[PDB]
Amino acid sequence: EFNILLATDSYKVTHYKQYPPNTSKVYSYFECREKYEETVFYGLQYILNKYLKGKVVTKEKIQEAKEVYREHFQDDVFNERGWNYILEKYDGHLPIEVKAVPEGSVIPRGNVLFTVENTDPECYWLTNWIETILVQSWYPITVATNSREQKKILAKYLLETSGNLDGLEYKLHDFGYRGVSSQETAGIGASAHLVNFKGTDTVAGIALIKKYYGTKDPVPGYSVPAAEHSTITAWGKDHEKDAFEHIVTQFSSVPVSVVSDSYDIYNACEKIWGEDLRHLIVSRSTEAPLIIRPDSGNPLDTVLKVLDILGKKFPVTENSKGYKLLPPYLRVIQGDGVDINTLQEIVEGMKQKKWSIENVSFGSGGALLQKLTRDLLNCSFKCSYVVTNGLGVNVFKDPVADPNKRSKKGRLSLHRTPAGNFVTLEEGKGDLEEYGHDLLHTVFKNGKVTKSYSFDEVRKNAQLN
Amino acid sequence: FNILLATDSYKVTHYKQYPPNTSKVYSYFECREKYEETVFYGLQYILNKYLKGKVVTKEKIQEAKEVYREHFQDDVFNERGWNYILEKYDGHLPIEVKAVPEGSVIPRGNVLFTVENTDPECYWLTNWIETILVQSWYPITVATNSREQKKILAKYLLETSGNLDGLEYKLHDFGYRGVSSQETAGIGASAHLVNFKGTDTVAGIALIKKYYGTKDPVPGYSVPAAEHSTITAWGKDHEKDAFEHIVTQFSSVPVSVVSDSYDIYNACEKIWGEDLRHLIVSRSTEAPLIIRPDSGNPLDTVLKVLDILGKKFPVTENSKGYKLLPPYLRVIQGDGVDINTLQEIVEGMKQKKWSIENVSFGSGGALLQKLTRDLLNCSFKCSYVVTNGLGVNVFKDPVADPNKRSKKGRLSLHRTPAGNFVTLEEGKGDLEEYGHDLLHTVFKNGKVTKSYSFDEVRKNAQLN
Ligand SMILES: NC(=O)c1ccc[n+]([C@@H]2O[C@H](COP(=O)(O)O)[C@@H](O)[C@H]2O)c1
Ligand SMILES: NC(=O)c1ccc[n+]([C@@H]2O[C@H](COP(=O)(O)O)[C@@H](O)[C@H]2O)c1
Repeated sequence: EFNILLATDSYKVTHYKQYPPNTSKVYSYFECREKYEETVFYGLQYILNKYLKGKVVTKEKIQEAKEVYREHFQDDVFNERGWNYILEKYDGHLPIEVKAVPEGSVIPRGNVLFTVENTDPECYWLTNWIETILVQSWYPITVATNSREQKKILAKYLLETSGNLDGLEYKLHDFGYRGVSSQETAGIGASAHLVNFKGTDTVAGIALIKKYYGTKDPVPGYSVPAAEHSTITAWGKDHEKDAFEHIVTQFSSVPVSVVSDSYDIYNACEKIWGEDLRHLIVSRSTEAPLIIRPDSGNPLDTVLKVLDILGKKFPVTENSKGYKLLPPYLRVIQGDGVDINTLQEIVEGMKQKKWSIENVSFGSGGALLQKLTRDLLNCSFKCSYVVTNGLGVNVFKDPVADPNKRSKKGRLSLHRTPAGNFVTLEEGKGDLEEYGHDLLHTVFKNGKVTKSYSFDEVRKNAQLN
Repeated sequence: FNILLATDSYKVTHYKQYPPNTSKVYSYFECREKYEETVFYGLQYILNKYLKGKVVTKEKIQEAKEVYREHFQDDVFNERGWNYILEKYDGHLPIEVKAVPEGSVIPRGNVLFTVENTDPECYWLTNWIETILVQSWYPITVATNSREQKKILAKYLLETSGNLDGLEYKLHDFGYRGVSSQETAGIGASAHLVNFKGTDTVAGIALIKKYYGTKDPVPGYSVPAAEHSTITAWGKDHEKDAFEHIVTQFSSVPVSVVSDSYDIYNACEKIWGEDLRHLIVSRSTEAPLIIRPDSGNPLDTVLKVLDILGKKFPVTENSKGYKLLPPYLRVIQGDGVDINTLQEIVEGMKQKKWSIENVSFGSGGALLQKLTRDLLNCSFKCSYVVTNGLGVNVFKDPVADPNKRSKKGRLSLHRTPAGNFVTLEEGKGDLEEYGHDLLHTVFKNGKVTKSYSFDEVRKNAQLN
C-alpha cells in the first residue's frame, strides 16, 4: 500500500527541527510564475482523493517510515512523535486546509492557484511536508494547458477555412500511451487532454475520470479502429494491397484509420487507395470514412503531397470559404511529428495551399503527454506566511541573481478586477474588501474533500473564448 | 489494474487485421541508431508488477467489454480471445520474452528483448502488450542518461583529484516533485540508483527492494538539508539566525543549507564566511557544511561562490595541482544541472583550477522528467510471423525515412571476435558462426523465469 509518510522529498523529514521555535502556522501557495499566458487549473482533485483524504496515517505506516528513514539517513531523524499525534488526535486524518480555484479554471500566469496551511498549531511542519505530493499537480495542469493552446490554433484555422468549428473536439488525438513514463502518468496525462478533446487511445484516462470526477456520458473519450505497422507489414511487402483491402473490408461500416507509410506513402495513396482499391473507398459512408495515416517524413511536406495526390484521384469540392475539400468518405490523420509548434506550421501551410483544415485531423503522443516539464509554466510552491510567537510574519524569497524567482508575501487571495481580469492580493490586503470575494474555495480540510467538480464542470470551465 | 485496459485503444481492433491463418507474431525492442550505448534496465519491474500470474478474470473481461463498447460505440472487443486464455491457462499469458541481462550496457541498434506468442490462437497477444512493455524506454533512458553523466563526473574527478573516491555520490536525485506522477518517481529514482547512491525520492528504494532486492545496507542515502521555506520562515533580517540554528541542530552530520534566498554571495562571504565562520571550521570531515546555491547562471555562480569561500577559508592545492576547500566545507549545485551544463560546469571549474572534489550536483526534472522515448529511439516492431505454417520475415521501410527501417526475421544477439556486439537477423543466429545468443528467456506463460538482484544490475552497468 501507499504510505504518505514515504511520499515526500527525503530532506523534508528533517525540516520540523529547522523552523523558528514556537511556530504555530506555515502557509504556502502554488502559482505558475510569470507563450502560455493562461493556465488550466486541473488535477488537484485527483491527488486530494487518491492520496490525501481519510485515514492516511496508521501505526504500521509510522513504523514502516521509522525503519526506512533510519537506514536512508543512517540515523533516527524521523519525526515519530509528530505523526503519532495526528494518529491519536485526528484518527490519522491530516489537519490541513487547502483552498483552490475551481478545477478547469483558466487563470493568467502569476496568480495564486491554491494554498495550503495547517489547522493545528502542533502540525506546523505538515504544510510543506506535502509540498512534493501537491506540486505534481503541475503535470495535469501543464498537459491540459498545452492541449488547450493547440485547440486554439486548430479552432482558429478550422473557423477560417470552413466557417465553423464542427468536430473541433476530435481534431487532436491522444497517441501518448507508450510514450509516457508510467501507467499512472498515462492516466493523469490522458485525462488532462480529455479536458479539451474527446479522442484518445490512452484508455487509462477514462477510468481516472470516472472514479475521480465523473461524467454524464458513460464515457468521456472515444476512438476508432486503426491499423499499425505490424498488421500491415505482417502480410509481406508485396501484399500491402491485400492488407489494405482486408482491413477496410473488416471495418466497412465504421471509420477506419490505416497507416499507409510502411514502404512508400505516396505509392500507397496514388496507386493502392487511388487506383487498385478506389472502388472500395468511394462506396463508403460519410459516417465511416477511410482515414489515411502517414507516419514519416517532414510533417507539412508529407501532408501537402498526400492531399495533392488524393485530390488528383478523388472528387474534390470547394467549400463556401473557398477551400478545397476531399469527399466525405475520405480523410487524413497526421500522427507523427506533431507538437504545438509544428501543428501551427501544418495548418498554416495547408491554408496557403487552400486546403480546408476539415481534411486533416491530428495525433500526438510523447510531445503531448511526456515532453513537458514543471518549468514550462514555472509551477512553484512557496511559503509566504507563518505565525511564530503568536505574530504573523510575511515571508518570501528573492534571489539576487534572479528576480523571476521572487515569491509573493503574506496571506493571499485571488480576485476579479472591474475590467474582468484577475489579481492576486498579497499581505492579506484581501481583507480590505476592495475587490469583491476571493475566488479560491476550500476544497480540503482536516482529512475531507469539502468541494469537488464533475468532469463536465471542468470542461465547461476550460472552454475557449 | 486490468491488463485488458492497458493498451493503446486501436490494438483492441488488431486481431482482425492480421493475415488469416497466422499462428505466430514475433516482435522485438531496440534503441535504434552521444548515447552510443544504453543501460537495459526496468523490464523486470514491468513483468512482475503487470504481466505475471493470473492477469485475466471473468470480471476483468466483462469490465473491458463494457468500457470498449462505449469507447468504440461498437463491440469490437475480442472477448472470445481473452476468454480462451482464461479457460486454457487460468488467466496466464501465453507469451515468451527473451532479453539481455538487466543492467547490460549495449550499443545502439541491437535487439534488447523479443516477444512471441506460445499458443497459435494468441497470435494477437504479442503486440497487445507492446504498449506496456514499450514503457521500459523510461527506466532505460533514465539509467542511460544518468550513466553518461557519471562518465563526465568520473573523467574530471580523476583528472583533478587523481582518484574516483565518492563518485557514486556526486549526482543527487532531486526529481520527486518534478516528475509527472508517484509511480514515475519510483521508477525513475530506481533507474538513477543503478549508477549513484544519493536520492531524495524514497519511493525508488521500495521499488528496488521489492522488484530486484539488494544485499545492501544502504541502497540509497540522503542527508539533512534546508529548503527556502525553512530559511525564509525566520524573516529576511534573520537569515543568519536560521543558518546558525540549522547547523547546530545538525552539528554532527553532513548538512546542506540553501543559501540563495536573498543574496547567495552575501551569505557565503559575510554570514558563512564571517559571522558564523566559527561554527563551520569546527565541524568534522564526516559532518561538513554543504553550501547550496540555487539560482543564477550555474557555472558563473559556482565559480564566484568558490572564489568567495577560497578567500574566507584555508585552501589547499592537491597533488594534481587543483585547489581544495577544507574538509568541513563543500558545495552542491542543485539548479540548472543537466547532461550539457554539467559538462560546462566541471570544465569551467577545471580551467579555474578547482578540484571537482569541491562540488557535487543535484538534478531534478532534467534527470527524471525532461526525457523522451526518441532520445534513444526506443522502438517495438514485428519482425517475423508464421502464416499458413510458413515463416515470413517482416519489417517496415518508409520511403521518407531510412532511419525508421526495422530488422527482419528472427533475431539473436552475439559478441563479436573483437569483443563487440552484433544482432543477427533472419534466423542466421542458427548458423552458429558466433557464440551463444546473449538474450535469455525471462518470461514464459505467466511465469518470470529469470531474475536479477539490484546488485547484479549495478555490476552489469558499471563504468569503463
Ligand atoms: N490509433 C493510432 O493510430 C495510434 C495510437 C497510438 C500510437 N500511434 C503511433 O505511435 C507513435 C508514437 O510516437 P510519438 O510518441 O512520437 O507520437 C506515432 O507514430 C503514432 O502515430 C498510433
Ligand atoms: N535536498 C535538497 O536540497 C533538495 C531535494 C529535492 C528538491 N530540491 C530542489 O527542488 C528543485 C527541483 O527543481 P528542478 O526539477 O528544476 O530540478 C531544485 O531547486 C532543487 O535544488 C532540493
